Amino acid sequence: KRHRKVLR
Amino acid sequence: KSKAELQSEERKRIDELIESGKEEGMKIDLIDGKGRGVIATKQFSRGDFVVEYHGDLIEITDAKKREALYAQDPSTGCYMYYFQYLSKTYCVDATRETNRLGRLINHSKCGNCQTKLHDIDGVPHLILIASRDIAAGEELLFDYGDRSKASIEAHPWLKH
Ligand SMILES: Nc1ncnc2c1ncn2[C@@H]1O[C@H](CSCC[C@H](N)C(=O)O)[C@@H](O)[C@H]1O
Repeated sequence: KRHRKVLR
Repeated sequence: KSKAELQSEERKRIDELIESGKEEGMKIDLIDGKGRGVIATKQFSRGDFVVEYHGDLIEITDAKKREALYAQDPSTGCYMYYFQYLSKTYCVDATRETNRLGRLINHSKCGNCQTKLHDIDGVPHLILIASRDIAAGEELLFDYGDRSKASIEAHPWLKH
């Protein structure tokens, strides 16, 4: 139910 | 100027914006379907520093601890920004409400800002750089980078 932010 | 000179000058400019925490040329607005967003109040040029993604810099043990807690309170949103630095996982946890703007920027895979890792003396910072000229009045947007099926099922706006 939660998303992240991820560096790409 | 040489490449080394221009790079050195850029580094100095960026270090100084990170120090001041100055967040000029932006304001908060409500954007249909997204909640709050951040809009430009001036034109930004390609390559400009926009804002730091500012929050609590933490390592993995604490990040995992906090995730497990946040999942229990659904009024808590999703403000954790993971990255790798020197073979370790770090996270800028911007969950706490502050006056800082980076944490309010919405998602697009075709946005106008690009997140970069900027190291000052071995301390990593996440910064947003304009990926193209940004018009006055337009919403700042960057790619959140979560492509996972579990996330997109629940947050289909991640898909675009
Ligand atoms: N493209 C998009 N479409 C719909 N909602 C979005 C979006 N990008 C970001 N969001 C929303 O913003 C959250 C990330 S925090 C970004 C600031 C937030 N809009 C706020 O008002 O506090 C997401 O979990 C989602 O609720």
